[PDB]
Amino acid sequence: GHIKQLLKNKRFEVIKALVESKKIKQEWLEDLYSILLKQDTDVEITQAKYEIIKLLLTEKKYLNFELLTKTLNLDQQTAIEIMRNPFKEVYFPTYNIENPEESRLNKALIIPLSNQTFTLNTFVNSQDLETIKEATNKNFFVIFDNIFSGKSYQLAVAAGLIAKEKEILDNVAFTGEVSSNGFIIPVNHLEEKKEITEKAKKVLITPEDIENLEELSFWLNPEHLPVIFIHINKPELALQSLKQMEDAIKKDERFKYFKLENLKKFYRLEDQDMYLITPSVDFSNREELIKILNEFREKVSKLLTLEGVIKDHNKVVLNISAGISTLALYFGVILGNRQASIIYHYQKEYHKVIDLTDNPRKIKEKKSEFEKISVNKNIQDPLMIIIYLASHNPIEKGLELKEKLRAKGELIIQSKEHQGNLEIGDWSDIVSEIYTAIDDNKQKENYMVFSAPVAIMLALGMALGYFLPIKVFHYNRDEYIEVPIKLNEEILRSPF
Repeated sequence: GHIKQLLKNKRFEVIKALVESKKIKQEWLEDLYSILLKQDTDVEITQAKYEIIKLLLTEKKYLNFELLTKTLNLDQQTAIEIMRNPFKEVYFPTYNIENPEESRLNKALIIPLSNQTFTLNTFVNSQDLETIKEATNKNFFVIFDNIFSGKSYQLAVAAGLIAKEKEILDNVAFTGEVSSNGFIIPVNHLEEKKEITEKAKKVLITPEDIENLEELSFWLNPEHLPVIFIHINKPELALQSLKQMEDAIKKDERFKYFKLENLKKFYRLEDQDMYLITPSVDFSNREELIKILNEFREKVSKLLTLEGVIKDHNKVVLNISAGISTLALYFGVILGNRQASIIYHYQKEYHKVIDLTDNPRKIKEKKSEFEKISVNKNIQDPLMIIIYLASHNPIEKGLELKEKLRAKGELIIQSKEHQGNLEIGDWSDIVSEIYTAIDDNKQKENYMVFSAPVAIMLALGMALGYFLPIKVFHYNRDEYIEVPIKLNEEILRSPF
């Protein structure tokens, strides 16, 4: 036949190019399958094998069990799994010291199997694949698109076996060896491999980033992937604050493997994707505020979708804090109360105060008897809401604003058996009781001032939503000024 004639003349490049054209007759298949058994004596044979396999897996009209079982001597079940199980392609760079011109970012094609591990590349040591099998507890088939020395591919192959989605493997390469117990073993020429990988517009993961497969699975197969959004006032504290948020996240046993640099590499985030800096906010300027809220919308949207790599949005945990309580209220309204999130209160460091990962409704759940707050009220239609949960006592200026606005009603909320600054702890019950007092007493029109930690007003905004007719007044050092965005405006509708 045609392939048989091309074979007798060892024109493997012509066979590969013809396979890449996907114009193959069925009478050619038997001779094409026989290529897979030939010795990998030169790179053109190995690359022909790779394209032949990739053709069979992507155009399954060429996938044939007779040839798989009769030519490759595969048992039936291994044959069946080759043609049904989805494959994963992973990238790994190699550096040749003698011939640096043949250094390359290579590919490994991996298919999970039940009870057999093998490769079609004759230059590969079988014991090196058994190590991957033991570390992952998974049998597999693997084939490579290049001839190379060493076993620095083991991390990439382990990644292809562990990753549930292929999207995370499109932009990330790996170098490193794997031990039988799943530990990542150092490799050489990390700097040359880094250049090779970035020339191909990918990011390289090395043994200096990942220590074992459990850590790798934390990023490739996340159950609760932590992302960060912090609002801050000073730009010179941006990077340091991200590190402090990283410190607080790592104190959680569920996130002991979290590293800022690994979140950035695996999910293609930069520092600015995780912060919002406002050096000075004029809360009387509507267009200036809308600009900030638009940036918050764009940043949180990227953090919760992550370019589609994450399929279930419930697997992402938003670790969030802010630096102005008035702004945090509007952030909370837009963020909504259906996202897995953890709210932190900053005081020398980031303190977890409200964990919404198990139940995002807990900041909205009403209780018959207030345990955390005291409520004094005289409910009339123009209702003034005053929240007193910090050292500054806003009640007097709030009642003076009430009389200036001709408001007839007042709802005064303050801490129960506590004075001034709230003790750091679980603040979810405080928020739910505030929400209960507002939801049970809200009127046709309402005004609201507040002296409360940033984390309290963030959660309160998430609880209230954009449903309530509340005009917010911001404390500008010495006086209350109306924020020119009503809490029920359509621009505050949560998109998440």
